[PDB]
Amino acid sequence: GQSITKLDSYNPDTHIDSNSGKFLICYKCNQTRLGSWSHPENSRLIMTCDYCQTPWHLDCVPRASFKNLGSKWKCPLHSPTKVYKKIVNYKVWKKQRLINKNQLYYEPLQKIGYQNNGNIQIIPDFKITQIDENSIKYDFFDKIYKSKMVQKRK
Amino acid sequence: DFENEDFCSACNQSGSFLCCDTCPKSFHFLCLHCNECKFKIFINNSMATLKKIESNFIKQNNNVKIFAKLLFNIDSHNPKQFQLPNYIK
Amino acid sequence: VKKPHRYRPGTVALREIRRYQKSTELLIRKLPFQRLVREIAQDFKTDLRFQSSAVMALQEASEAYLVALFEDTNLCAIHAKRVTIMPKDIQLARRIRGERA
Amino acid sequence: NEEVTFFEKAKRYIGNKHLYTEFLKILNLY
Amino acid sequence: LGGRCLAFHGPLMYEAKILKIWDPSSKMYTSIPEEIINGKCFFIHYQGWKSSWDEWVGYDRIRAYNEENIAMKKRLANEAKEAKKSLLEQQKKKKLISLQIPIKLKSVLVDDWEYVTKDKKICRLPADVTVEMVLNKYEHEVSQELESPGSQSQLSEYCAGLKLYFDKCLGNMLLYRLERLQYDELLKKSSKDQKPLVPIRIYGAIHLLRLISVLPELISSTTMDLQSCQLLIKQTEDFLVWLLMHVDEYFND
Ligand SMILES: [Zn+2]
Ligand SMILES: [Zn+2]
Repeated sequence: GQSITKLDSYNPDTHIDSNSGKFLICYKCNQTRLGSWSHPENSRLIMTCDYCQTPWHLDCVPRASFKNLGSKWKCPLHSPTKVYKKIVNYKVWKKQRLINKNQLYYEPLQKIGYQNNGNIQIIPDFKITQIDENSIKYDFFDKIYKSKMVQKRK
Repeated sequence: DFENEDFCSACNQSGSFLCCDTCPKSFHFLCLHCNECKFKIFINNSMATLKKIESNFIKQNNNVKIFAKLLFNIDSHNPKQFQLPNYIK
Repeated sequence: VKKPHRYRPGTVALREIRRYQKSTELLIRKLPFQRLVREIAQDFKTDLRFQSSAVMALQEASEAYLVALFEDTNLCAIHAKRVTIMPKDIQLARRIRGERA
Repeated sequence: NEEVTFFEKAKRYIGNKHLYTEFLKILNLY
Repeated sequence: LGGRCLAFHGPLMYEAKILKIWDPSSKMYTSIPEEIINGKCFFIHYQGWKSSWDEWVGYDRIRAYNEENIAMKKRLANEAKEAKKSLLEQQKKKKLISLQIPIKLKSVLVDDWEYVTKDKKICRLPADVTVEMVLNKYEHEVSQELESPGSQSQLSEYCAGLKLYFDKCLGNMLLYRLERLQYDELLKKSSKDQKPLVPIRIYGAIHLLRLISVLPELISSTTMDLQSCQLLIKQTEDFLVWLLMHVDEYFND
């Protein structure tokens, strides 16, 4: 009933938030399922992401087992690192590796343009650009709108 | 005892001008320690403080982000006479 | 800008000497010694049971013997103008006692 | 109207601010 | 709560673990000197030390456990040991970018310079068409076709920055030798009226063109990235085009 053996018994009902004692709620179903010791079949396995401690149901992010080994599990809720693109034109995009605090954050003047590669440091020569919040809104807004007008052009 | 310049540093014309006590530069009453030397005394010749104030004011005025540093430059640099485009020279 | 209060080496050792010569409780942990006793006995007869009193008697005898041996060892270490006991000290103590050949 | 409501609804449904920042990063890749 | 942090004591850092976090608003601690009781302070147990040294510390004396603060702690230790070595040595010693502009506007401004310096003329006092009016019209009509919030935000920021430029640089480097006396009269009138001088509402589009002409050096004297330089240069050229379409309305005498 212990280890990878969180698949053999209702014994690991302690998928309750350890630090707070509250219930680890999965991001998709938005509920925690544990049933009872008299109805262990109603419990649904839950796991916490290794990177950001967001709980997920194994049945919500389709999975067959807890990792417990190999690499650190990552939610489907994090941003990609490799962004393989086909336009074959298999152009690769990788997020620059984290640099020692050599690291630079040169402040924008914001608004449209300012084409960063993909690197960003959200703010209220491997220069991590500092895009704040509203710039993203406007950039997506005009991307999708000017693309729709381009489609109109076609 | 640096001798102050006999021509205004802003228009390069001779006349009645006020002389800066920390540099030879002198300025006409109509062209206005100088602003540059005032800012120097404020910064105490510390480039780190200069950069920290730079970031601070760039931050506070988010509406004129595109020209923040040049706004700085106006308030730190002494006036000089206007020139037509020197594309020739 | 403060430094913690580190006792000079040899101070806490003396405090421990006083504490453990003042007391009488057994110094070896009971379960590990019981497991050792059973493992050693396994080589003379299998499926042996031990009265808890038997294991306690063995532990008392062993601890007393080891304490006496360490007293003799310390005496030899001091005899060599040392303060640290070394395996050669234990060997000499046992050899003089007549235990080791 | 709808645009000036989408990100405000998202900042609610996604809750945790860190998840929202990751959402904005994913959006900025696009 | 319970996280690692670096705390001030003297000129040196020390790793510590937070045991209690104090919330002055609710008057409670999650598990005090008056000078920090008002603000959010923290009870910390220092790494490598006994419990007797646990203390409450405010935000001033604490720093997050990150690479930057660790490096700064190492620098503090290094400078401290260097200072101690220097003091010991002293005691021992005691013991013994380009921009493109249309040539029609070049002719306009050359004619202006002839008028001012050679013909001894000056711009009329507050102009029938002010720079603020010109910029407002430019913004209003340039983007009137449709709504593109991002591009319109760019244009609005540009126009506001140009207004600030006029109001910060007229008296600085947008005036001739002869215009200085008129500027003095204007500022004396403002002082008598107790109203600050605002060039945009008084001076004309010719001075705005002067500002565009002198822009490239200022732009070259910035920290702005290359892309920002290209962006505002493109918008400056678009403004040049739009005002050239209106050259006669603002520059014909
Ligand atoms: Zn995650
Ligand atoms: Zn779920």
